[PDB]
Amino acid sequence: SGFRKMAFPSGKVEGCMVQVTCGTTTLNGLWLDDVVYCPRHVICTSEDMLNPNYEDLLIRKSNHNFLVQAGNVQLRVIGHSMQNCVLKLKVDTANPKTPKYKFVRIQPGQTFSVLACYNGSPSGVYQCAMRPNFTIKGSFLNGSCGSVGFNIDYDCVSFCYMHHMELPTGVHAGTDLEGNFYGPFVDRQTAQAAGTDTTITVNVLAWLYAAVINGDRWFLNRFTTTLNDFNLVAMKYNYEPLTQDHVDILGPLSAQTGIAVLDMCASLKELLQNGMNGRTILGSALLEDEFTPFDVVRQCSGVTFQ
Amino acid sequence: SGFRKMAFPSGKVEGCMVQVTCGTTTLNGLWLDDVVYCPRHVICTSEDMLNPNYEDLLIRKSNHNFLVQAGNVQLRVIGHSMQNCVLKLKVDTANPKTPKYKFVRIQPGQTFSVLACYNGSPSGVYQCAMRPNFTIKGSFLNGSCGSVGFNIDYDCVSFCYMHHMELPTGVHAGTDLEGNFYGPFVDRQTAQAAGTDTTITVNVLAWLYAAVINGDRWFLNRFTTTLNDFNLVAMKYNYEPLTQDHVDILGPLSAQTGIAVLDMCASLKELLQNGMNGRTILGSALLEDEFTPFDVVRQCSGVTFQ
Repeated sequence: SGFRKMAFPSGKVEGCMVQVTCGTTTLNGLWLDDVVYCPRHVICTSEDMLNPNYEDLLIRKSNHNFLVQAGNVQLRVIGHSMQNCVLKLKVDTANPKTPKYKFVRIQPGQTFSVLACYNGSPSGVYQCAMRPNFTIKGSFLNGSCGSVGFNIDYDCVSFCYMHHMELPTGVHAGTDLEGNFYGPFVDRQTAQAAGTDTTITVNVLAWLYAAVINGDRWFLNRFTTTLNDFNLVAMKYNYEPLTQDHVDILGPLSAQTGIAVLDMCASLKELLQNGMNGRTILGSALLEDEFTPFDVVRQCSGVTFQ
Repeated sequence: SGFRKMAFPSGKVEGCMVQVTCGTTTLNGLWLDDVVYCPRHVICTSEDMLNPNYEDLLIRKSNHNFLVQAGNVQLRVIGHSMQNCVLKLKVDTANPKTPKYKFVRIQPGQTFSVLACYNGSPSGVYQCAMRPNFTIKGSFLNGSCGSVGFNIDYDCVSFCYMHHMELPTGVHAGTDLEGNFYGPFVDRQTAQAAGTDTTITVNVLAWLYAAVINGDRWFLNRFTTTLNDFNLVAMKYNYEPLTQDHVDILGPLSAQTGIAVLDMCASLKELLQNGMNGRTILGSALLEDEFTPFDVVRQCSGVTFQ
């Protein structure tokens, strides 16, 4: 029993992290086979970031200006290519610790583990969600660019995120592994606005089910509601609307606990309009939205991986 | 910027987890060199746990009744010994992935990472603290016994905890790697009482400093206080008393932020006696006590490990 914000075991990712330097700048890279993936602004100085012309900047660099380091062994850059906002540094030796991997672009509301790195060396791992406004509220210091987010499907590692920038508002933006930014952000040091951030309603409902599984039952109310009335309340509190796809996803949770998805919504509606009044759920005074329905099933059933 | 409950990278521990079976029972073991460490109640059935005589139980077993599995490769038990509540299963081949490691017994209030495992296979990693009453509020399902807690001092892994039991109150108890239980618990299925659980005051103060470092400043009050007056307030809210050793530990945080340790206590005292009134600190509506002063320095300075 019990519930925790669990991250994926990081060992398969640790062996893939390398240190990349172009000039003075040092950030992290992902060493898969004979290619190193890293943010393209490694070729920039602090001056270039205010208005970079990446095409012109990269042309002044050559394969010899890139120093990719893995521990105390140095890799030789045999070729470089720019794919969107990511740089593909081809080297001569394939990574012996290359795992079965996949590149995926996740949707807002999905969760993943971030392996925070500095100078190519792991420092810690934590679980987070992609906000509906395509940002992440992580912990990134200077030099942590190039740290990757990932999920683990048993034996296959699914890389979904590479960190690029901290916005002036202190939130973090990045790309998929093809270099396409999540959200309307560009890799340039200018004021960039993220959208209004909403609460991931389907995630909150799955967390309420986890509370029921682990003994927290006081919020189970005496009312019910419909999928049109609840969304009316949800919109007022900046909650994202619930669809029938979300109801279908919560099905196994409803079957395991005996509480209908619509019934749990009425419980949440009362929580929204009347607060929690000094009481906690699973040790929290706030409604939690960084657990997906799949995360709850994984932790409550104890699925393992390679 | 930003703050997260970060766990240590788990790769060095993943290569040490094996599956141990004696009869029907299956739990996890720690494969270091040519010894496998696992809870001694692996030799028990569900019936034996109500009143086990471990000496008599182990005598009926022999080296051939232990099946230690690592992935799809099986280890041969060449010898067994019982040290307190842990079983030392000596095998024939040393673990090639054995890291530089240490056995440590931590104190209450210290933090560590748990690698939750089932059937010898990793499932997830999370950070937690040893409560003052020597329990941990983790996430352990059936078969997760033998999962280990650890810290990483750059290149050396410090194993400090092995999970043994879930108390009837849903909290979790375990031992050090020499098999000595944390707290007054025995490995037997009987009603066992943990002490009153208090809040780790020095941890809360370090977290307040982290809030100041990351921009949360509203709680900085206009009063001050002394180390005898604050403990008077702390005792009323089940907060553990602050000593001069705790003040010395918070020194670098005070120097980095310019706020005296005694001044921050007066801020906390007001938070205790008057609440937080619908406001949050670092995204939390509750006062957090599972960050040590060392954790805050590590995350705010970005220290890395082997």
